[PDB]
Amino acid sequence: QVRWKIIESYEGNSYTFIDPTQLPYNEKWEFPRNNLQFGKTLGAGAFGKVVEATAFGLGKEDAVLKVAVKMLKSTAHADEKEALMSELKIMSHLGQHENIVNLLGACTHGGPVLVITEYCCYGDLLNFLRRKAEAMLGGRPLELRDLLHFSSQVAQGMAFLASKNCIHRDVAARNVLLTNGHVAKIGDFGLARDIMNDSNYIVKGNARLPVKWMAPESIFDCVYTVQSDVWSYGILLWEIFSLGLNPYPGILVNSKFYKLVKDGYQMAQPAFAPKNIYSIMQACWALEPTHRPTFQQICSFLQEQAQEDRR
Ligand SMILES: Cc1cccc(CN(C)c2ncnc3[nH]c(-c4ccc(CO)cc4)cc23)c1
Repeated sequence: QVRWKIIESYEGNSYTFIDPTQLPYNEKWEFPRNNLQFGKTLGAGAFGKVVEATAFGLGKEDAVLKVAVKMLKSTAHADEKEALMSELKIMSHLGQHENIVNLLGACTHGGPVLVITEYCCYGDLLNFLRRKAEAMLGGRPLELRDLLHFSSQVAQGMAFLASKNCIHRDVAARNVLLTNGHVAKIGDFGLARDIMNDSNYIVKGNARLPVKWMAPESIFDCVYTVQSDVWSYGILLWEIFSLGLNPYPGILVNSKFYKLVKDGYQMAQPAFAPKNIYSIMQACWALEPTHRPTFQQICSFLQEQAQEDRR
């Protein structure tokens, strides 16, 4: 599936004390439903939708501020309701981070469940990159430092998720939002996503899966770990440094594609990727999951590349 999920892991430095999806919910997040006014839809899919809203008296500082609200369609089945409560429980457990779309509140009584999160004013990274690529063909252009920042910001978010044993399962430039200062943030964006009508999501029987982004062990063996997410981050880095090309350009998803990937096929270096950045992608794409870098290793290598650019 493409929802965030806490996994049980002791390998290395992580320690699972509790799975927050196993327990009911923390009523500290409750917020008055009548103190939201809804605006336009930011996105929608099969069972859910996200709308921008103003929240009146949210948090200790009693601020008025613009937020995003996630909710199910009235047509949603119980399993969809459960999945939303699960996401709320995970987000209540993770704690805040600058590169996550943070939870701010929920409304879980007196009507349908609303999940209130930070609002990101610049929209998705992929469309941002594609507009900056388009501009080159006919304001200010991107620089290497901007692409390094985006890469670092996402890797810091992912390093945070990894430290809490949270797997993402849909890492892709389309699932990165940009907020004030064009800082990147990640979140579980499944509800905003029209997955059933998106050709990037391939039928795999029960499921619709972002196969071009997925580790071989995820595709073949239904294994889903942090190191699976590392593979996907490599695909994302390719998207960033290509200014938003579609992965595996012109290659159809089918049996030849699965065999390519299993046999060690890797996308070519993007035009705007330095060799050192391509080396991150190649490492993320190690066929053996244990030979891939950790998100912390990625973060600390990217921080060196950033210093070099600054010099
Ligand atoms: C990844 C993705 C893609 C589409 C919709 C969403 C909705 N969500 C969860 C959001 N969650 C939080 N903040 C948000 N800000 C926006 C947003 C979308 C477009 C634009 C116009 O450029 C601006 C903002 C979507 C959003 C998320």
